[PDB]
Amino acid sequence: TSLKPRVVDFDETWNKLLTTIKAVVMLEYVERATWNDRFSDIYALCVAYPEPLGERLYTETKIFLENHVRHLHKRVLESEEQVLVMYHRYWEEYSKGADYMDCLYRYLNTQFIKKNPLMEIGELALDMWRKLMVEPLQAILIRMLLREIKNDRGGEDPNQKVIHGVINSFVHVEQYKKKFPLKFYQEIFESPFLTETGEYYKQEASNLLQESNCSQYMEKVLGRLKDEEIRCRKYLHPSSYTKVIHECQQRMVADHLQFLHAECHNIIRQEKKNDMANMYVL
Amino acid sequence: DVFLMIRRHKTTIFTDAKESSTVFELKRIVEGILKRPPDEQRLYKDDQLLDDGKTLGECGFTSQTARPQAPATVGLAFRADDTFEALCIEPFSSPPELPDVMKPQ
Amino acid sequence: MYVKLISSDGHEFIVKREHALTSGTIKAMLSGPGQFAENETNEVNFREIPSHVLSKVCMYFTYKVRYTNSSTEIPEFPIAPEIALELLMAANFLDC
Amino acid sequence: WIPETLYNTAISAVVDNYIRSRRDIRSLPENIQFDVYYKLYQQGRLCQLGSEFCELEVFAKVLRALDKRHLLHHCFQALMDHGVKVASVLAYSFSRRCSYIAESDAAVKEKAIQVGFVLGGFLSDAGWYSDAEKVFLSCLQLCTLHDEMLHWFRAVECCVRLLHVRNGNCKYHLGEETFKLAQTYMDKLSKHGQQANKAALYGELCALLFAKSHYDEAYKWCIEAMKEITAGLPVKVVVDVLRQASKACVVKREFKKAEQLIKHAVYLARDHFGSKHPKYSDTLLDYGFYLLNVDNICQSVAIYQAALDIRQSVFGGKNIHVATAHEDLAYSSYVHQYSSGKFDNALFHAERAIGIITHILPEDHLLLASSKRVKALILEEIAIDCHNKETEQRLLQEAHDLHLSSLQLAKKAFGEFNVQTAKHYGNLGRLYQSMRKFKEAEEMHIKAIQIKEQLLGQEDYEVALSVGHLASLYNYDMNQYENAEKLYLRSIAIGKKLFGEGYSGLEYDYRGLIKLYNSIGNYEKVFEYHNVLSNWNRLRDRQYSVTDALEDVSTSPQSTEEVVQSFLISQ
Amino acid sequence: YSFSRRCSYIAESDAAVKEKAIQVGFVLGGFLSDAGWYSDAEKVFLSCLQLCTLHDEMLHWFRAVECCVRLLHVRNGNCKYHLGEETFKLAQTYMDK
Amino acid sequence: LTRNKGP
Repeated sequence: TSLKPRVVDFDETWNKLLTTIKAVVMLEYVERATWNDRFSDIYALCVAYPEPLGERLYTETKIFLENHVRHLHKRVLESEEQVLVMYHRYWEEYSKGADYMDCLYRYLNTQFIKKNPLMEIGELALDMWRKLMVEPLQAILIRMLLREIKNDRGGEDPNQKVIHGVINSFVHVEQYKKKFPLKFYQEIFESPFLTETGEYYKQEASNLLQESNCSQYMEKVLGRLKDEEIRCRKYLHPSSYTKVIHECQQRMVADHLQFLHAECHNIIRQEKKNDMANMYVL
Repeated sequence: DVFLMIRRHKTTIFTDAKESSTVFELKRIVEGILKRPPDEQRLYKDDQLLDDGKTLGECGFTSQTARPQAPATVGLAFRADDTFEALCIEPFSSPPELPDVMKPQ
Repeated sequence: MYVKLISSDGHEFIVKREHALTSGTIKAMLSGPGQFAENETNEVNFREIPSHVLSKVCMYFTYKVRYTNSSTEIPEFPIAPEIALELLMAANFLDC
Repeated sequence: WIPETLYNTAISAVVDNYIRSRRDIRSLPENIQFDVYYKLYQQGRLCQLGSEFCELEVFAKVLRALDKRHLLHHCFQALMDHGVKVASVLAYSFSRRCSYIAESDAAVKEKAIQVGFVLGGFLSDAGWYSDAEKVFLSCLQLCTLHDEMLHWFRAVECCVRLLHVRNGNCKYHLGEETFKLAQTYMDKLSKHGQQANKAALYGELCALLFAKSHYDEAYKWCIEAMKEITAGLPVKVVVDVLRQASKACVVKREFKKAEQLIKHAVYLARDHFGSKHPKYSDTLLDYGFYLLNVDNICQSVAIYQAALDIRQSVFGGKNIHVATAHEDLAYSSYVHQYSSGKFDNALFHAERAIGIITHILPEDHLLLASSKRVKALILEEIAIDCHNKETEQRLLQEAHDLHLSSLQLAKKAFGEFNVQTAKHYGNLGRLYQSMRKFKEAEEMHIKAIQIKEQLLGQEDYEVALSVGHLASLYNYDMNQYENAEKLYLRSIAIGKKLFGEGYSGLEYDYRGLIKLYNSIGNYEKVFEYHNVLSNWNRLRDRQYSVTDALEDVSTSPQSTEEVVQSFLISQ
Repeated sequence: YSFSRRCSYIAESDAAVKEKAIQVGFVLGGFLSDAGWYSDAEKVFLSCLQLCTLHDEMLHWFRAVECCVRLLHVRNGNCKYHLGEETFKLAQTYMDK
Repeated sequence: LTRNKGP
């Protein structure tokens, strides 16, 4: 055999590809020699005679992804109350499998997809993980994903790997769109996250002044803001680092500044240098 | 710099070496690749043993006949503790016979 | 640091890994399940690429890696007319 | 110095060892085949490249490389400049193929239609409408022998594409029959409970009726076309319908709607196709048509030239698509620099248009009428600026020959009662005024008014321009001031109604009235017309503010259905 | 281009193929010089000179200087006078040898 | 320059 256009059937070669692509996307073990052989099979399908079976290969690949992410969506619906950890466990496998599948479909990417509405295979899989996994679970996932970060502020220990992976997964789906590479993050999670943090830093922040005076409050202002800084490094994408901190201080300082400036007359005359640096950093 | 194809039976090491470097460094490269002792390695430059003392430049390899485009082949043999072995470099293949178009036929 | 580009005939072509990633396809074949080979040098089976043309592919790897961003004038790759068609399809499949 | 790819090196080697592997190149993958043939083009081997591109089997696999199509359109053009009639041979080969497989199963008949559709679309994109018409006629025959649903869709699509190649080739008599046949196939589709989209067909009919100067019915038919645009249409179809609707709105004196229509068309083409696509060049050409008819003249030259540079890069010389951009830029540069009088770049683009069209089209073809008119207009305006009488009487004689040729073509095709032959009459009237011929210029201008008044209304742009020409003939030449005053007032009123007080054509009417009142009396009118002319100059100082229309369209102005709905709700 | 590419592949061949290539190159370059394609005859004669200055044999200097007396001819007609002096110097070098 | 541009 040679790298020449030959008349090849699609059923046998596509079943041989179907086995290994089922292996890849679930991060199973597939033989390295078989992995190298399937590159030649992809080439043979892409330049087949008398018609290039590249469009058919892309169509059946998208059909396989339809049968795959929908099955994972059903499976993660079965595991109620465990949807977050199951979603992260399936998402890590699907992300690495989609990367390896982009590697396997490199000839289809360069010679058919980027030459002929058509998306690259590793980014078609990510867009499909959007529109069949997280879009059906849009309000469902945020229901308890926003709870765990709320629980962490309430004195709990949510899973660092599970929470960070799911929140970063919205960014990772946006990897291929060069236009708005953070629109999904800032329209599915970040906007619900910003309002929920504001509610937690308006209702609970007002509770600080209920039993504690201003001198105790200023120590507690730095307590929650720096604790928010620590949890920002953990559960948040770095592009959203600055705006959440500005929003959090807006809803518990910029709505209480009239009390701070009125008290600022007392700190000036008494020369309370201990809380002087508190006004300097804010 | 000198570029070589260290061929033994079917393996073909596409390595490079300095023109002033000696055969010992090349055998150490083969140590780093095929994990074999240099004492079990006899290198042939077209049916001619290379002594370990001499350099690549002296025995015939230069930067003009062993360019990166067409590196010069060198043989390799393994001892297996029994009087070494003869050179058994297997030629790659025959390209398809493309006849001269102006040949009378 | 070395990969073993095994051809269809059986001739293993142990070339440096940095040379092999000149071709995008070999880089893809060395990524994922292809990098899981624990036996040091990775074997990259090429059952569609004959040995006489994979040898020229490896020569091109060692040629382009050494002659990259060269300040002086660069010579063309010596390619035989009787191997040119087979090495054209080998260059497409390897994307080098 | 960077090493060349092993792909490019082997492409160089396979080409150089060409004939010993010229039958083995056809066994290569499609992209490799395109790269080999493009390397034959680059080395200058146009003879072997032509010998391979004249074969339908070789060229069909070349047409599969879509992303490199912009190269193919260039390569093809060089072959058609090489003297090798590639398009004619391909069309004849496809017709022979269809005649051979006339009796065969539908699984191989549909394959040749899809090969026929892509080849005919390539030749229509390349501008070989007389050669793309044979391919589409063969496809329509294949759809005509049998009668079923799929063949009916293929026949409808083939009559849509056959209408387009009968419009750019200026065969409108066959175009109306093509539209009737298309309507017959869509009626047969509808009687079987199935509706096919009519946006592309009605857009091509709008182009047909705009070319035949039936502006009212063309406006009605582009309303009918835009009434049936959804999100499922291809971008090219939506762009074509938007362009045709904008042009019909322009000649229907509805400048407001045509603004959003052509701007959204230009944005859609620049988004989906890019800034270096022939379809985007077509959109830029229609946008320049808009900007030239709005009196945004100085901008329009920057859009035709942008359209020409795309059509000159994608397509080489001696092409009808680069010739139409040449003749349109030549007219606009003549219009833009009419007051200045530096018709150096305008004449070069006019002689390039005729120098192409005379080489690829017959002498009795209608595209010469729109090209000879522009060169003759530039020649007439050049000769009245030079002081050599023996050169003026030669350039006006040449312009007389070109106007007579254009008039003959327009009268042969459209008849004596049409807007195109009437603006040819008006151009002849201007030329006869320049020729110091008085009564003949008067007769030509009266005939132009008579034909351009009934077929365009009493207050149209073109009829106002011809009234201004007749007023200048009566005023500056014939001394018939009693009628010239009324004609000047009519032209000023119509130009004020359609364009406003910033119309650039009002200066030649204001100065005419100033001269007339200077040599008849009522100097109180002269002083106030000097005041009005000064006010007009001050207003044109602000209306002359040059921008970039490619920035006037900006990025993401509206939505696709938003522009269509806004156009539709305003009748 | 075809001559240069097909002629750079036999740099290491035997003397018979090399001298056949030099003869073919002289004929072709002399044709292109007589036809007036001096830019396209310089490449042919440059490849000929390249294959003449490879082996250290007696007749190779004769063929090399015969290449250089034609490079200097096709460079004067191509108005490449700045390469002409160096071509003369290189030809004089092989005449010295 | 006595009249306007040609149609």
